[PDB]
Amino acid sequence: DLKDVYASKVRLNASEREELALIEEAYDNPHDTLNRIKKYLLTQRVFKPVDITMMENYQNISPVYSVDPLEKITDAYLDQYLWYEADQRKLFPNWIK
Amino acid sequence: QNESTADILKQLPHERLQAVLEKIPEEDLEVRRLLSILKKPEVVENEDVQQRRIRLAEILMVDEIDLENIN
Amino acid sequence: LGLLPKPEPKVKLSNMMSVFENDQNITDPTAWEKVVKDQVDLRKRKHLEENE
Amino acid sequence: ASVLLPQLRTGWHVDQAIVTETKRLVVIRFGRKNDRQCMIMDELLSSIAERVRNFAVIYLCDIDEVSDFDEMYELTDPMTVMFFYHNKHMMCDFGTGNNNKLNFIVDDKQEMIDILETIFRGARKNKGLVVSPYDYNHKRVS
Amino acid sequence: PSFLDQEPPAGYVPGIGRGATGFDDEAANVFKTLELKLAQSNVKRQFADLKESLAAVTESEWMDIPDATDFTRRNKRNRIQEQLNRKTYAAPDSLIPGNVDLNKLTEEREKLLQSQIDENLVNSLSDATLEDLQKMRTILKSYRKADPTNPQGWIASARLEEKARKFSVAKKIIENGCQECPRSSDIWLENIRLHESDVHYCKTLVATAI
Amino acid sequence: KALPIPEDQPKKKRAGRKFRKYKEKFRLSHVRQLQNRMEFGKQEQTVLDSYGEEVGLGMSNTSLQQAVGATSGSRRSAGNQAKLTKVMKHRISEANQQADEFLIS
Amino acid sequence: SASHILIPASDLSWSKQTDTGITHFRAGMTHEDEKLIPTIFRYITTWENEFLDSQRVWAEYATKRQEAIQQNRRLAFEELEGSWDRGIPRISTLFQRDRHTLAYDRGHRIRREFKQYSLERNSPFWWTNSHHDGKLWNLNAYRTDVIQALGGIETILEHTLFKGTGFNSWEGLFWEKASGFEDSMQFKKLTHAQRTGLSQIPNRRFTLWWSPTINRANVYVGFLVQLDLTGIFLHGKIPTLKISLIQIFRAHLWQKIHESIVFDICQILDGELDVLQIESVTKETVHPRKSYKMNSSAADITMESVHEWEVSKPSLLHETNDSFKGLITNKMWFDVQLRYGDYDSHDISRYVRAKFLDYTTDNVSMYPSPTGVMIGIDLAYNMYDAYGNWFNGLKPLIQNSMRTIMKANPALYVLRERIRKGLQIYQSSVQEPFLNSSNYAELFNNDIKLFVDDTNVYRVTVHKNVATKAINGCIFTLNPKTGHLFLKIIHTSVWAGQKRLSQLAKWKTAEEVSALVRSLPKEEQPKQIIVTRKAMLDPLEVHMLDFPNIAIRPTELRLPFSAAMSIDKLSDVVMKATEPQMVLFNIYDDWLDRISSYTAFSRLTLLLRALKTNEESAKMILLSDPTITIKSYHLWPSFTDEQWITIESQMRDLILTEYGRKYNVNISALTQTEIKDIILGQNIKAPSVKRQKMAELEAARSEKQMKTKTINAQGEEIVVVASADYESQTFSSKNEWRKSAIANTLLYLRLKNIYVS
RNA sequence: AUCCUUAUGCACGGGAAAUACGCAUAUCAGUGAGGAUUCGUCCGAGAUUGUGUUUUUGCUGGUUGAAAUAAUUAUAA
Repeated sequence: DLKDVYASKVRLNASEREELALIEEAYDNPHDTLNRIKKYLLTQRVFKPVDITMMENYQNISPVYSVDPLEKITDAYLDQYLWYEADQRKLFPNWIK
Repeated sequence: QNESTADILKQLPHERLQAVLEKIPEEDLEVRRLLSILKKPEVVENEDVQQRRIRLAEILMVDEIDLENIN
Repeated sequence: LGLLPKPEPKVKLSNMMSVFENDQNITDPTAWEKVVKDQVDLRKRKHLEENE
Repeated sequence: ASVLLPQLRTGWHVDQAIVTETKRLVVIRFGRKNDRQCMIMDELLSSIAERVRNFAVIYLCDIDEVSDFDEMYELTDPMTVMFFYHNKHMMCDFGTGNNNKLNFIVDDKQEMIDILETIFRGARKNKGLVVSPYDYNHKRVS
Repeated sequence: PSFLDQEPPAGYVPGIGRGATGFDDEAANVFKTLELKLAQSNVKRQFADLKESLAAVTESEWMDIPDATDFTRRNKRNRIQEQLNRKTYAAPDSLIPGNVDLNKLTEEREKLLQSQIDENLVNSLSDATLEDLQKMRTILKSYRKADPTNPQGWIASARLEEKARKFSVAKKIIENGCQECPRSSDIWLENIRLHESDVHYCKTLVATAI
Repeated sequence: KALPIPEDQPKKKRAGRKFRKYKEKFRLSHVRQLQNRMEFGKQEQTVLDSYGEEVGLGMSNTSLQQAVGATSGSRRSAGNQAKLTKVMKHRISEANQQADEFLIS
Repeated sequence: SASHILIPASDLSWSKQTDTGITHFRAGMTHEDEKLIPTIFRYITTWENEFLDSQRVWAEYATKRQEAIQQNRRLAFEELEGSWDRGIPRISTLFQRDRHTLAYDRGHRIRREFKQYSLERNSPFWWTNSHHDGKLWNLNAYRTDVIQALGGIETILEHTLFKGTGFNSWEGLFWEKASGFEDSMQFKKLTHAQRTGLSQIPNRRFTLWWSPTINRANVYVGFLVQLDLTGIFLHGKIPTLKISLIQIFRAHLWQKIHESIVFDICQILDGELDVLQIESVTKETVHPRKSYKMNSSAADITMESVHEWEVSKPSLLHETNDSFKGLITNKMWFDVQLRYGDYDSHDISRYVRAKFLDYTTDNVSMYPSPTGVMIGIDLAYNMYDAYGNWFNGLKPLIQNSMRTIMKANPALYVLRERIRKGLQIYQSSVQEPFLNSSNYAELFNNDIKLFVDDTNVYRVTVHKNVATKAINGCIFTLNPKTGHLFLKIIHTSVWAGQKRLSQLAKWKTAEEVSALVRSLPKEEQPKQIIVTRKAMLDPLEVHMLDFPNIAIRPTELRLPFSAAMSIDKLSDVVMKATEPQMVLFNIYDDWLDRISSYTAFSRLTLLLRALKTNEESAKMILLSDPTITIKSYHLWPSFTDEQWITIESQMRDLILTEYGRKYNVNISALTQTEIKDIILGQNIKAPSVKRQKMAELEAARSEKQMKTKTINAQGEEIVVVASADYESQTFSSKNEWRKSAIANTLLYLRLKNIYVS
């Protein structure tokens, strides 16, 4: 889901290369990455700032929240996990779309 | 020719130091004594005698003072 | 300024194939082998003569 | 403006200011200096001047005390921008139809730096006319 | 600033100075008189009276002003954003959207996961283009007509055009290849596999095959 | 800070394993060039990503390859492969050290 | 197209240039007969139909699934054909192989639907996923039906200048994408202005491609200016198209094309001579500005006759029933009138007709004879036509003449080539990079790869053509790094088919490579396979579709491996071998231990090049020394190190000896030419006679810093003008005093043999 | 005398990166810069500012439509 954005552009910038580098390191070392993920879920309550570009549709604008790609890994895995467990345990009733 | 190779070479900072290293004698008590009088650190963490001599040269280069000027 | 001789390329067993600056790299293959191996062993032997 | 940008007093300051600089690129402007259109170009050419200092240069020229160069370069206009390199008029190709001078305002600093860079390129390449990277056909064409 | 301070020496009529390139009286007065006869802010004021309230500031207070000191640090942040935007890069070769599959991906890297733990203890591609499939058909026509006796000749083109056409036309050229081949059983096995029937046709396939 | 004077320079040449790696991460690889090449007559092979459909593969895949639709790994350049920055390598080193600390505790 | 678009008969018609003649296919489309750009509405299926369709295909899929469970067989894709594309989701995404992991993916609709706040770039496909759902639209029919909607590919091309690129047909041609060049040059230190103006290239490529229909009198209806030093008329001004056209016509290419074609006709007429009954063929001295001066013209080639000629009425290069009794003329003149046409004026025949009549009849244009042929060529469309008075025997040989010129002309291929450089069009050739002297620098990346040589797979020996017998073949594939040699022994009986021997040798050889690489494990699996000859790249890829990860590189380097059958024992085991046998030789053993693999491959290449160039000598060096012995399992004549040095030096002296003695060139050359001589020479790359003459036409007059008197026509004026540059191309081949007078010396030889009936 | 531990310099070799490496008549900094935490406390070294280069720094090699054959004097009239 994080590489979905980077499969397109042939020319990556610095930040995109940092994120893709993190993701490739996550494929290379899942055990070290997953243990890095569980560590953040149990521990860190203090996080690095979020720089925000504005999504502009000309009808309405804002926001775009750009998170440090390191925390984006933990948020992505946590999201996938919460949706898998939630949809497995039927937390969301059928009427929620 | 203009800007002779000896003038540029002597103007070069390293070789200009190396010419001063040739003017300093190499002895333990005399090399050490010149540092003691010069008030610079007498011995550094770990140095060979030649390296202490190099520190002589460098200190005489930065301070713009020669051996005849010191003593 | 030209007081020192211009340095040659530093060959290795890996840089062996990729150095065309000196001759015979292909033209004289085993002689070239003796040049690169003799040059590497010459830098190593010079190192040992320095430590010694 | 009128702080960083030197204001050329008379036609002798204009002429001499053009002739002195071989290395840099002389950018002269002409405007009533009370007009909104030339005022915007001034307040742009202050920061643009600070950016293009190393190569180009900016000079304020009103038409009040100087009527001389009007008869020469055919200037009436709300405003005009003239370029000179090696004491030679630098012709700049926009989509306006006027290659000699540009009478139109540009709103982008990086853009103005781009066209100064461009006319500097053609200038060093000695070409009389250089093609501006942008068009400015439908923009102003005043 | 030098030429600015030099002042004009009377004047050079600068038009001819650097060689610039150009790329009765009573009557006039009368017609001017004819033209004449026929031709016939607040917040700034607040800035002005505040300018008058300025008068309490002495020149000794003027000589001292806290110049500059930009509190936004847009100089630093401008330098950092610039450093970030200077260069970019080229995307690696793993971003060509072949993607393989999450099967080879997951079952590939989960055995790497188990290895590390034990040490610590058609895809989305567009449809095949007709001209390309024509090149396929010609090439495989050649490799089939080379040796009709080769079973892998009709098997390779069998599966290979079988993916392209997907249909009983390719299945038929496979069958004719089975008519040319028969002494090899492999073409009959792949033949039966590329036919779909429970009994009717496939049992006959087995009959001829044996 | 004023921009540098817009003068063209030969920029010398260089070369070499050292500089071909560092320059290799920047230079478009051969498969990227083949992706930049698109066939005249036939519709080019196009991967539509879940993010967007705009991605073409150009001629990067061989004809036969394009018919089978298995794409390729082809030549895999490890030189232009994405790598971490220094700050990120250090931060991840801290993250893995601390992770092992929690594995011990 | 989302809108209603009608295509007028204005742009429909397409014309084709054939050797049999020029053909024109005209619209004639009125009222009931018309073409329309198809809107998407015809293609996108309505929702209600897609959902009813959906429940139908899911129901039938459930039934077919139940039946498959009944008979205990997995659902087949092609048995599930019919609808593979219908339903929401599509049954395709049930049979996608990642269905397991994607099935472990949930919350994806809200994730991507909610994703706009995480990312920046806007892709409004958020309402679905390609994985979970499918391709919810098939536009592949839109492209085909828009192509068919406009006149076919040929009609699409007529609006372009593709005809001028000079290709017989579109087969392997490819493009360089906008992001292709923009990303290619994007990497460099460049100012933002350099970035924008450097990104202004793609729409210049596009402007040039469609430039014939983009630049048109019917379109612009405005002031018409003629581009400087060229024959193009630019309707309106397109700043990109002007720079592109000047770039293509750089360095007086227009007048080089005119003078080149005229000189071609002269060189042909110097052979036409008495066959056409010519007195003299004289290329006139013409003002250089005449070529691109459209207002007035003059006779390019004056043609003087032995006797009076019978010329017919004005006609076309390809016609029938021409009665030449119409007129009589002593003198003849040819005129080459070049034009760059747009889509409306694309017809060359009508143009050359009307212009011929104009210049011949009226105004300033002067011709020495009232009867002549005006030849003309439309460069954009590469068309050619000749209109004028013809006499017996001329017309067919001028047809073959124009055919040969259009096929190959130096100046015309300079134009076509510069156009190809402008459009970034290139012929396919091979995707993978060739192996030349440059790439040979690294054959060792530590990436294992193989060398494949099929040359010897089919061998027949002949003694004294009295006896022709087949020999057991082989397939020669070696790995330099590991040193191993995989060599297959092909048995003569396999060739009993005796039909399509060349076509069979290649597929059968590729079979061995396939089964071989498949036999190798993942560790020794070669990442590249370099074929010596360029044929096998087509057969191999078929067998390489299995494992895509491995690249096939054809080499321009000519490898000695074809002569690898010259080694004594290696050739002995092949003849002694009977059936096909895959055999592993170790061709690096002694010096695999002593010296590096690259040096090993360079010296082995040396031995095999000397062995290929001279067999008897190279064998004489090996078996010359009695003291040395050839061990059984070593197979090479094991030497000491210095002895290897001397032997390899002598092999070098052998390659240079037989090379310089055969091709008779003294051996000094350079070190680089020495390398390329020992190994490759880039397949011995020599630019041909064409490439030489065209390299002359391309090159500018090196040093920019005679005079001829000419009469020229200004606007409504006639002025004598001094000219310059080159008008000096002259034919005068077999005619006048020079050639016959020089030919007179040989006349004493005609009396050595004297006979009468 | 042999062996071993730390640091430094010298270098053979093997790699990795240069989006990083620096500099400062600048400010502050173990007299605590800068961060973590289980809330008890723990780690202890640079941080701020400005600025140079940074799809690179110094040299080489090959290929190439980038380009680059001396002077002198002899007939019988």
